[PDB]
Amino acid sequence: LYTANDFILISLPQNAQPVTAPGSKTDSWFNETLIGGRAFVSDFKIPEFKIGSLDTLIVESEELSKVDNQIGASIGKIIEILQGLNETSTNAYRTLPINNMPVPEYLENFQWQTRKFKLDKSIKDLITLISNESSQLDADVRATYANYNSAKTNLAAAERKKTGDLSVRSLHDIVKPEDFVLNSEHLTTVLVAVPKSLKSDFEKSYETLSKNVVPASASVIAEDAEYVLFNVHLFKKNVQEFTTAAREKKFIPREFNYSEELIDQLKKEHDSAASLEQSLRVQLVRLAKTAYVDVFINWFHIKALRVYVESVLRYGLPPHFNIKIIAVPPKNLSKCKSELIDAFGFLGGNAFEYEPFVMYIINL
Amino acid sequence: GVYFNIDNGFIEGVVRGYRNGLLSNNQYINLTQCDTLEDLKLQLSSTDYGNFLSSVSSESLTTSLIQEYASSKLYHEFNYIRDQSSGSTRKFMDYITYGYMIDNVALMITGTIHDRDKGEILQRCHPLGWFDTLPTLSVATDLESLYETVLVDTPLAPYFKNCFDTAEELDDMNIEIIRNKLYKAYLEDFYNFVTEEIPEPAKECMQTLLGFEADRRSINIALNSLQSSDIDPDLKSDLLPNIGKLYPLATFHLAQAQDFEGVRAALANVYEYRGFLETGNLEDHFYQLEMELCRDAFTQQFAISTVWAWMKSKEQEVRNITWIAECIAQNQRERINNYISVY
Amino acid sequence: AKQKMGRVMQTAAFSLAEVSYATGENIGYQVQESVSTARFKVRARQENVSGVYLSQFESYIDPEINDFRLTGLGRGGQQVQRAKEIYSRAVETLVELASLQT
Amino acid sequence: AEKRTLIAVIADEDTTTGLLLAGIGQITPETQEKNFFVYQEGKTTKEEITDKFNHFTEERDDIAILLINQHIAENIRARVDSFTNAFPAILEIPSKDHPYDPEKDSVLKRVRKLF
Repeated sequence: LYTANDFILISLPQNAQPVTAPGSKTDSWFNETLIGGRAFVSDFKIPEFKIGSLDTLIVESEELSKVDNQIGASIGKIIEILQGLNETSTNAYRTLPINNMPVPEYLENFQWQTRKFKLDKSIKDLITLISNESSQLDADVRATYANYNSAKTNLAAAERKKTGDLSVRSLHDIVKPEDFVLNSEHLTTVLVAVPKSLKSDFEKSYETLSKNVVPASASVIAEDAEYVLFNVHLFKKNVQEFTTAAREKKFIPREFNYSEELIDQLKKEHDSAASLEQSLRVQLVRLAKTAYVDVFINWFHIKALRVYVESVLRYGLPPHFNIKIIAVPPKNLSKCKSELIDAFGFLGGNAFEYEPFVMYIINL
Repeated sequence: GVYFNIDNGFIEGVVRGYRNGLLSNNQYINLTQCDTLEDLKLQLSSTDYGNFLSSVSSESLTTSLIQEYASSKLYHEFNYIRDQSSGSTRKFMDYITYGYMIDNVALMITGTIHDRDKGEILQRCHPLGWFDTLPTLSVATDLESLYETVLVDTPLAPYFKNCFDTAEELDDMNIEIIRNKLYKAYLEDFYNFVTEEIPEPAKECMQTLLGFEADRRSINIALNSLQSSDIDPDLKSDLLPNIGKLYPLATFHLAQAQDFEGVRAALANVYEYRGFLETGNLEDHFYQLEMELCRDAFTQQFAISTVWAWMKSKEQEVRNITWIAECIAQNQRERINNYISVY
Repeated sequence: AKQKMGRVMQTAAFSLAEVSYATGENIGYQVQESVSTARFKVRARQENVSGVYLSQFESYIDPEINDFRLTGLGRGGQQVQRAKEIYSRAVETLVELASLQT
Repeated sequence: AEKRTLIAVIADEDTTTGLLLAGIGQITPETQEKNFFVYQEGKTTKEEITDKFNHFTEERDDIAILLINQHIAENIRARVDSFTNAFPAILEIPSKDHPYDPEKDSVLKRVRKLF
């Protein structure tokens, strides 16, 4: 497997013969150098239709480099989002197969620049189309991130509702009866409090509210963990007196409407929160994974286009360049880079930052 | 910390008693569900604040009045504690006061570059950073006259002599350079004073917390300077706080950074700050870390750092009250849960 | 537009209050003293609504100024963006009001 | 006319003036003037507010709007007088710290009268 192994793509003119191992056939010399690095590679190229001017070619190359950077950033963001959703199980990258094949198997072929991508237009048009597709994929990823944020907010609201028995925001914790069911106009006959200390203090507060606040009535108690709590009976003709007694009792009152409409609204909110969380964690996750695979394919195609553009700029026309696959061992990246630097017997315009090879791009 | 109670035992006791008055998470939840600002005042009166705000009418109540009155109570408490402090503890609280005297003097040089008005600035100058000669410093019309008014007879002397020349601050912008560099010098001097004249564990729970203050200042400088290319990196290096976990290794890369991505690369470099700026806004995470460090400052018993922990905890507690008051008065209750409570 | 004006202005005011909470201090005086040049301008150009040469206002958002954009924390920049959107909405409302009067 | 940034006269709340300045504001370099006219409630004279309104809408000549931040409640007569012309200034009453009810708005009053 070795899915974590890095990838460095390269290309060279057909007449090339590297000076690292003089006298060896180009494919044979590459393989021996690859064998020197214990590596492997295969041809992967598509003849583009770009015949634009040198200035047009340079502008297209700059735009392609920018688009490749953007596509790589989008792919990394999608991979990070998937890993957050516990999708990147084996590894943060290359774990998810693409086009019903693992990452190296997909890299073992580059015929994707056909049909669905072969616009047969200039390189600028294909680059713009790929950029638009990448932007659409990024928009889908952003929508998935927004759904995940909404799911997180819903989960936080649910946790706040179920934070604890004391100061509980979940009206379902209180029974439907003894909760102002069929409340009278002049007497609500219900109140909720969560006093501190023992329940005896709550009874005294109820005893304090038992006079001049509401006619004597009984209501159930609540646990509220160690802090005391109890449903209370409060009148509406003297609702101000009951509220004042609750405030002055230092019992941290938390009374609220326990009508059927409130219970239905709370149940609907909980159901919507659960549904949104499940949707974002399953359907949005699968859509994001598919979009990440598509974005990886598109980024590979864009990298191929950029490599072709560079091979038309660095190396000279007519197009006869031969590309090589990016496969390399996980720990042989430095040795492969050194070997490529030694073999780069061309492009002397640099000092006697960009690689002096005809094409050199490291991925993942 | 056996010797700590010879001079600061009563002060420590009073500060801890004040800490017992900090709004718990249940108190914040109760304040959150307040229908209107007047109901918020009514529910707040049940707390240690009590009838502090009853002196004003209900219709006159506003979020600015909420902040003014609660911060006035905070400042009364701090002034009482400082007045009942002695020796190195008084110097430590004096240092705290200089922390805001920096801002007051920086505000005062504004309105002296352009001497349009006075007096109203003194009214706006919050009292936590007050000094006796500030009214005298107000009358100085010329910027240079105010410079020697603050170069001597004020505790601002070492910072001004440290990195400023009398004609230099005319060109420098007050916010971008003048106040930030003064905070810089303040932080090195305060960290040095702590390393010299403090007892353990107040030692450690000051270096860590002042290092966090320096780190937040550095992060704000790095993430604000990118929008203004006029600040060259070498001055930025002269502007970074020189203290904290970032220094030495990170602050250099933050100074040399020229974009958000570079600051991200140089910022997620250290542990406590991965994902710290990636998600959400800086202010909320910075305040959360500040509350975490303050809570720890309260885990210690015989440490003078409880004064600083109480100051910052009570300031962020009034900030949370004002945030809730705004979310209620503006009816923006959808983001009322941005308050940070660690009690 | 006027009934939504209260909502949009109070949202902008809440953004300003968030900026103040982040910065701690009242940045109002600093912002007032830091004004140097107009970053937001009204483009007074004439229209032809139903044959009448009504004049409306368009927004000249000039990012090059950024006079007050480099002061304070990033909450300052966020509040600047929010207030810029609110000011664009208010400029649209003012152009509509001028058209109504004419 | 001369395209100018929107004026800012805020006497009912200086926070609105601060937010408007944070958006954008201009100060005349040579004349040392400034579009901002932030006034503290209960501190700026009503005559002073009317003088500022005259100096902005009636004295200064340009193409710009002029916000009032609901401070025109005391200066309603001056606001109505200045509303007789749409140029060189166009009045507006943004919601300040005190909410701006449409009832007190001169433009809304005219619209309701013409309804």
